[PDB]
Amino acid sequence: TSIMAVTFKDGVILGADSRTTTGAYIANRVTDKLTRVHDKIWCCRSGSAADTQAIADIVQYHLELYTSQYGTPSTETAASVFKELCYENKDNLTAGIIVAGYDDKNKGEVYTIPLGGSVHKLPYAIAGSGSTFIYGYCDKNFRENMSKEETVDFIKHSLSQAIKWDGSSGGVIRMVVLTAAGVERLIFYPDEYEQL
Amino acid sequence: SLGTSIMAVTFKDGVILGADSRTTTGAYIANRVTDKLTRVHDKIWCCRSGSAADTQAIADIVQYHLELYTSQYGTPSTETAASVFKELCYENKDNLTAGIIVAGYDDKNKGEVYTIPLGGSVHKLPYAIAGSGSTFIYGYCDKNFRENMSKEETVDFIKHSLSQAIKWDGSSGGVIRMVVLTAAGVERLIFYPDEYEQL
Amino acid sequence: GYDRALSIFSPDGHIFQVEYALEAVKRGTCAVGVKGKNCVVLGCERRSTLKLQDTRITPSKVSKIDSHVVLSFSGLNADSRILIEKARVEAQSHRLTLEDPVTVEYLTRYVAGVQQRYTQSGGVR
Amino acid sequence: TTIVGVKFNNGVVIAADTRSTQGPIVADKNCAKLHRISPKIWCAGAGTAADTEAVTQLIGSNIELHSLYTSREPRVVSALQMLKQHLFKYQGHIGAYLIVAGVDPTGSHLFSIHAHGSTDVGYYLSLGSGSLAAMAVLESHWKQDLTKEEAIKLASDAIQAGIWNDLGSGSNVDVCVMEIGKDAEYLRNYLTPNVREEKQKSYKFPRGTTAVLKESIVNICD
Amino acid sequence: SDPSSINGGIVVAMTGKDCVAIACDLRLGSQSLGVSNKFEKIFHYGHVFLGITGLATDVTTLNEMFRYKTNLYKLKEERAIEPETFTQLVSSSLYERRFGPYFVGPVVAGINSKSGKPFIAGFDLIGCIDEAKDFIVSGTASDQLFGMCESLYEPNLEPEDLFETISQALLNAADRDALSGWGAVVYIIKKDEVVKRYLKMRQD
Amino acid sequence: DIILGIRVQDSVILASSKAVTRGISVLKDSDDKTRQLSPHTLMSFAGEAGDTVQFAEYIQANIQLYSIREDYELSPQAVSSFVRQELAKSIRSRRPYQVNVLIGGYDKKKNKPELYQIDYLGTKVELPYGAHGYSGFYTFSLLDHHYRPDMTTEEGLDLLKLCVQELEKRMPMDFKGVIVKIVDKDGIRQVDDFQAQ
Amino acid sequence: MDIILGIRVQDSVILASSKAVTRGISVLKDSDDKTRQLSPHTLMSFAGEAGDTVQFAEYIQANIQLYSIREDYELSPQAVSSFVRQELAKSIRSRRPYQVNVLIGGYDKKKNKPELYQIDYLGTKVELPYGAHGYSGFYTFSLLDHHYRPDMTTEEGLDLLKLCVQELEKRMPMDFKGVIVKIVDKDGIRQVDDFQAQ
Amino acid sequence: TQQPIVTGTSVISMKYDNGVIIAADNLGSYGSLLRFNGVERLIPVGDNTVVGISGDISDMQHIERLLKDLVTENAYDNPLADAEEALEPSYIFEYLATVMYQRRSKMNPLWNAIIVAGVQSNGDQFLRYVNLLGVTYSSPTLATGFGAHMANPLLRKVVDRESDIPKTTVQVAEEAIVNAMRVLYYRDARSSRNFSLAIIDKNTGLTFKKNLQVENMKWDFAKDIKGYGTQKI
Amino acid sequence: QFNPYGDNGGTILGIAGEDFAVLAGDTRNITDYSINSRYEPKVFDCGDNIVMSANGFAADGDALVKRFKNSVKWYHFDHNDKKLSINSAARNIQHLLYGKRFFPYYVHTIIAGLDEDGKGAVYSFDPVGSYEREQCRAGGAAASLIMPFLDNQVNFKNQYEPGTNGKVKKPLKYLSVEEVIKLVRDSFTSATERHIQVGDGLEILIVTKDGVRKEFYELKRD
Amino acid sequence: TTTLAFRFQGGIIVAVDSRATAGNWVASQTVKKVIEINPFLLGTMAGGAADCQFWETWLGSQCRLHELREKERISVAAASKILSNLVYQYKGAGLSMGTMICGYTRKEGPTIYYVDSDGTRLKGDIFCVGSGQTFAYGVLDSNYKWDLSVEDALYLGKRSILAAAHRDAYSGGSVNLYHVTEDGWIYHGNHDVGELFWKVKEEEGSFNNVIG
Repeated sequence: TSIMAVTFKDGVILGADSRTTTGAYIANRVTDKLTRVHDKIWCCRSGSAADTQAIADIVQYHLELYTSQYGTPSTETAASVFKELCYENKDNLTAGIIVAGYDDKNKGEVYTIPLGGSVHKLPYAIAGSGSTFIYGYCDKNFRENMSKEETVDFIKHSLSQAIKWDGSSGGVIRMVVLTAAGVERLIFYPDEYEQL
Repeated sequence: SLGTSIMAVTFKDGVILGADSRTTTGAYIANRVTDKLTRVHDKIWCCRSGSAADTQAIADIVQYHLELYTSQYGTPSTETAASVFKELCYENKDNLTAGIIVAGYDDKNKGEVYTIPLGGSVHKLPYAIAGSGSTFIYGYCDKNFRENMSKEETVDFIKHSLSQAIKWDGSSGGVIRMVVLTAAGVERLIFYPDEYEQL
Repeated sequence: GYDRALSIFSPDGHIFQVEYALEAVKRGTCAVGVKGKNCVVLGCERRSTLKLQDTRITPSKVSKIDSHVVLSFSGLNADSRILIEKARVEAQSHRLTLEDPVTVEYLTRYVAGVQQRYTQSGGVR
Repeated sequence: TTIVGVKFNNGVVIAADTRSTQGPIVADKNCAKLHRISPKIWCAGAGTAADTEAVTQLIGSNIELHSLYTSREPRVVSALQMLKQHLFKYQGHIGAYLIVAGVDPTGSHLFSIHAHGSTDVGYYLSLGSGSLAAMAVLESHWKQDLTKEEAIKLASDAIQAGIWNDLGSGSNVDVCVMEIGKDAEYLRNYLTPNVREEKQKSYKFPRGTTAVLKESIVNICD
Repeated sequence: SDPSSINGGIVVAMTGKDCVAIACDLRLGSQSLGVSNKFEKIFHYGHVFLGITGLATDVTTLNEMFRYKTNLYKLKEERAIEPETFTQLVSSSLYERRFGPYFVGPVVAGINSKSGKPFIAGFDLIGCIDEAKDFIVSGTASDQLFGMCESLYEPNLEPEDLFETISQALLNAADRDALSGWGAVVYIIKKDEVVKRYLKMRQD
Repeated sequence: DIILGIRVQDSVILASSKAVTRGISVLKDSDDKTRQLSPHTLMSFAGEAGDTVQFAEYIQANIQLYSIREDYELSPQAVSSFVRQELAKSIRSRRPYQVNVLIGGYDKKKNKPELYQIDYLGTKVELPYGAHGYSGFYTFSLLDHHYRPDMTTEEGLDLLKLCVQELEKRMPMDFKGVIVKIVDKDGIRQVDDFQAQ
Repeated sequence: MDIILGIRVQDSVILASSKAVTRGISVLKDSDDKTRQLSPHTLMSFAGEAGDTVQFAEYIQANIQLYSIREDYELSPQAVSSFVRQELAKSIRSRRPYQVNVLIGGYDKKKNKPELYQIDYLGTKVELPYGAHGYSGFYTFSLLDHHYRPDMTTEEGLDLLKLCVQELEKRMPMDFKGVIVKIVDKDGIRQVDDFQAQ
Repeated sequence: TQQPIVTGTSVISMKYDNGVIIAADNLGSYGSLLRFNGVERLIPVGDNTVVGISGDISDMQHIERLLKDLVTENAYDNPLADAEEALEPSYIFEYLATVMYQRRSKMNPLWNAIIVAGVQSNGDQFLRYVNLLGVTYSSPTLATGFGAHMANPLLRKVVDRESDIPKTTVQVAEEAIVNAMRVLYYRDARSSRNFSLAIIDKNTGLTFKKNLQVENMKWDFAKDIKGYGTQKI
Repeated sequence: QFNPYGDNGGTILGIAGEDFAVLAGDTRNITDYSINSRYEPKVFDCGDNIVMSANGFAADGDALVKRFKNSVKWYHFDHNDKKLSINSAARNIQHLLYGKRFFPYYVHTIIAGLDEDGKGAVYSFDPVGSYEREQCRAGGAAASLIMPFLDNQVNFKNQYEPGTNGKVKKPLKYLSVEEVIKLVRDSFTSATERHIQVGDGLEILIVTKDGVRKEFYELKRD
Repeated sequence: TTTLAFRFQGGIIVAVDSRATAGNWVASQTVKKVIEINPFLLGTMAGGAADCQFWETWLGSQCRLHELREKERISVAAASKILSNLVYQYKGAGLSMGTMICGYTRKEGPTIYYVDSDGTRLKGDIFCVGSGQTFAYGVLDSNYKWDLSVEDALYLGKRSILAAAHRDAYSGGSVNLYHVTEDGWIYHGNHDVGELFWKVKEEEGSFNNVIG
């Protein structure tokens, strides 16, 4: 898979591909790897779908309750619960989650949680088999406080390359934009992104 | 072994080879000033990756072949040179770890680039990238490579693509070497850290 | 779960439950044993009431612990069965780890030890 | 072991410790890791001592024979090629990691060779157990256009790092200076900082202490 | 089992004034089991002495070999081989089997007849030479012998002192090695004569 | 080690090797590999070192307990049912008892001798004759031939001895001979004279 | 392994050699002779790997018989062992090593002395008064060390073996079906056919 | 039983006349991938101790969270938490060493090599090492992983024995460290040019420096190096 | 996989005088071919006139020492400040070690002090708690190089009266604290020479009826 | 190691060696391989020194509690069985031991029980345990006799550990010798094998082939 989360001036955007393989067989070619754990806190997930889904399923539960007694959780508190699960269960998990969320105070935040269970807070985060090919491109191209339409293109072009090289990545390019306005879902089909 | 960050890009006047400078054994950097650009003939060079012992022993044996060839059939095509590399890499797949890029200049063909990955296969190309650090610049290179570039532009393209590979790949580092190959002879360039990092 | 202290000291220094346990013995069928020169005998009263008993099966008052030891008793029948079972097991176990049957005292010390344990433990009479 | 090579303005200099281990046990407290290949082509070697000595000496011979055949002073690139093509031919089963250096009609030269057959070219080099300790000194101290005297220091200080900090190395320092003008000067035991302190007691025995069962004169002459 | 630990045994060699000494135990084992108290491990080719520890069959084979080589040497050259030269022969011969080496730990001892100076040398199974001036050890009790030789040795001993030293050095080492003992023999080597003495030790 | 058993007209005969070998040394040439579970029920056994006796003794003790509690003797059938039942638990146990047994008994109610073979997996089967391990391989061929269900005890002891000669002749281990025991309506006694018959 | 014993007395050399040959589960033969006569005054007992065992012994014998005839002479029981050891030395770094152990019992007619040599499969030769191969020495050597005397009469030798064989029969698990005993002296080689209940 | 994922290379330190120095590149490597560049691996605790941490970063982050809890817990019902009853190196080190050895003893180690550095209340220099195995040792110089093989050799040329500590000045000591960092940067493929350095002085107090860089490198000579033996151009 | 044990190699030695006892150990602590410290005490005074060293894997040794000292503290607290008999101390360590019989403390341990008659005592232990009273015993990396010497120079083994024929063993004459310390230093200086894990320093703790006292001597640092 | 224990009219004799090895390197030659379980019971050491030393010491503790409780000496059978049932409890856990539990009581006379870590428990008249056992069993078997005098029997024992020490590389330093009686065991000293060796060869004539 190829997944990323980029912060911009109005908030943050998550993006993913849609291909999940088992071996060289594409099990699902329209997978939704953009997984929401709270109104405006979402995540990109990589590794065993079983494990990532079970973690997301749990985190969602944890924030749902949190919200019932302490109100809206921070984008940090979300990532904390994720690490707490991943780190304290490192021995039986193969999950590489990226968390992203819009806050009203800090605006968009991005937290990446690699295999360790370690947490790193970044401006943008790329992960998944395909990300290795785009380290180069994304570093040269990312800029703080981009606009939305610029940020959408950044993702689209980046995941466009990821998909092009990684066999384990592909399908459509999904996006989920997180800002005050609300949550807006996006999709870009091959014919469109394939020739940029 | 050279692990490596190497590339060869054809442009308008010919072709430029480029490489990092670091060879590691484990995490220790055995040599941080390695010349990964190897000359098999006046204007036919290669960049080496995978087992030094192997890549050297090979470059050395190809050179010898190209030298004897030169002595009796005149000068060899970049193609003929690539062929000799592959014949060795393929016919010995079982005992080699060498990924070599072959770059040269014919007056008729100008710049040519042949990549020879592990199998021993051959692929002629506009540009090629290889080594440990090449996985990170597939995205960048492809997006910025343009055919028939100026020499100035091609050097920038390599200097940028490599700077990135060095940045992310621990197995690659040092200075950035390049060899230029045109009708005007052979030029040798080098860019130090203080320069390429700042991009 | 249930550990209330059923056997405890009353102001004058007596443990009422144990005494009331002896009272049950007082109402038991007279048991008796006398020792001979090279033998020991055990006699046991049995209520004269019902000519309607099946004497082949009705539990008999004298019980063997091992092939060489018996146990007679007085008091609550149902409690006796529980002491016998525990005794016969300790007998078979003592052979298994000492390769030799129990001395009558050892067996006794053991049984009396169990009795003592119900005076000093929680939840039990 | 700990070996190094350092280029200087009019030649090249190499050095080595003198400890020879086998497991944790020191077998020889003073052996030379410095090996002549030709009069001006010395070679420092680390790894399996039989392999460094053998491969050094074997090439040395072939170089001498060759030098006679050609009527020319042997070259350091000649010894380099013959060594790598041998070591490589062996895929590593010859445990010789060498620092070859010398002077020849084309100038002074300094190379490193690995067991597998690969070669490196440099101004300062080091190999072996101590390599890293030595190279730390070299990185911190080498500068371009060193005097012969300066390089003798730098070289020797790099070996010391090895002697002290490395357990695979110790005892004394050997050095060989190949200057372009002159003969190669081989300074054996150029340093001996590790000298055993006088013992606390003679352990010489009173004669007769040992119980003998039988004595005889052995015959040598025929 | 490591073939260098199967049979067991040791050899030691030292230098004193105008003389050299070389000793060895007499054991030949088949691991646990003692097999022979009469397996001497010290041979001579003229005035040059060779001690060999390690795999019994290889020890016998090497002696047979160096006898053979040194005989053809004496016939061709018309003179007995010297220690300096022999040590080379040893090395070359061993390295010639670099990849299927004899599992041995040989030791050379003698006085050069012309130079008259005393000489010793040792080597791993592949002929890597160690020409220490003081002493040389080898065998299943190498560890222990280093311990003794390093404390007991002193330069320029007179033969009957060198004797006492190399004897005490061998003895106490052989006695901390399960696979050595069962007797020991000591050669005191000099310009003119050689004296072989047998030692009395424990037998267990 | 050799465990054999044969059921005749009015008894059951058990033969069990006397050697105990640990390492390359035969520590003992006298071991009696049996236990009397009850007055008319005897059990031979063979298998892994400690387990062998630890199991034998555990059963014995348990049967002796049942005997006293009920003041009755369990039928040889019930005893073997119980024994299997234990070995059956062992197999999925943390560490299994690796013991093979033979249970020879005289059913005082039904007046017939009975012989039961049970391997460590809890595989019980009732036979005219049996053995464990390789003992079956050399003997069975002969027992198949001569065995008669109407045999006398003397006839049994002869066919047994013959089986012992075969083992002695063709089996590469010296087991130092067997101890023979007979279970019949009068209890169990030992044939202390099988060295010559 | 099988029992290979050897004992050198004053006038001769006695060699014991078990009679059992086993293949897996059944003892195939209770009357084997693990010995080959190499020369009138030289006998060789052998034990080890199946097949190799005889191939070797017959192969050695052939070369001695061939030598004997070529020089119309009998090799010294020492010479023969030195040759036999050399052949086992070769076998060791060989493609497939013979895994055979031997004892050479001979009577050197020149020195008028009986000699016993034990050489393992590795070519490890040692000349002894009493020898044994495999585990055989583990039981017996305690006894031989105690009772052995270089001046023993042949009958004292045979008595000492009898005591050795008994201990082997008592404490050793494998039932080796008794031993075949032979004497090598100045008159030749002959088999004590009465070693049953002597 | 585990295996490290995102990891931090070498941590180095030495002591001098008044206090101690400690340094560590700001890199979180993921195998060959020099993945995370802004990683602070020096963790100050109180105004008198800094904890240097190499090895696994997730296990490092766990120790950070652990160390802040010692502060907040030592602060509870302790009116003298900013004075005589302040956490001290001795203490901080014993707590970690404990945890570390209990973890290895549970076969679930915290995958690090740690170096505790600071100053006692009575001015004494504290400097001790602990690692995933619960091994602990002290010395005038201490370094982890690579830095053990390259930094110490150089730093021990400065403070070879106990008697050189009073003779080494903060300026001589700091120079030595900064030199070693460049060496690891020349020769440790998992190193970063950026690093953090820290000084705990009994007189000047705690001085923490971030965003440093390796300067004065020598790469000019690379241009003369050509080929691997016989090549001239 | 995670390998829980390590090896910091060091070398210790305990010698029991008639009315004294010494427990010595090198100072150098290590990991593979690298030095962790040139000074890391390994011999510790544990109270009640007892000294201890737990050489092998440092983390385990320190953890073992820590427990024993705490064990001593609590013997007082539980038995009215009673002194710990060297012999009782030994038994108590066997239990500490045996307690971890299935995850052994990977250390060869030695204690020294005075027995209940003012006689000098040294006890030696396994990694799992097997112990013996000893006259003199060395432990660790260089122990092979020390015990054969000590048999010879303390129990005068293999030594006989000159000219006796070897018929009378040298008299067992008995040594003093100053004569012993000479032997210890000689052993260690000798070992320093032939073992790469022995060097830096020597710290000797000496126990007499007057208490515990200690001496330090440098050792070669290569 | 070589350890032995036999039974005779005089009672029981126990004899062992002193050597302890770690690879080929001899660690100690002063090891008590006879364990003084209590004044009347001895055990032998083979397998794991700790395993034996630790558990047989704990056996004395258990025997002590038996006597303190039952007001009567423990039977050799009961003491042995106690160690054996403990050991079995740890089967396949790593334990290593081959021991002879020796006692002389009224009820059962002189008694020896062999007990190993496998759980095995055997009563016997003659046992040998350790690498050198086959050497010891040779001397004993041929020379054993129930009618041996305490004086001959001790010698026989000491002689067997000698035969073994000689051949076995892993046996011998000195022979610790004991004689077990109803009133208790009596320690018959330590006998250095180096010295004993020669003495015995000169007196008995034996070890004919050894020079000296």
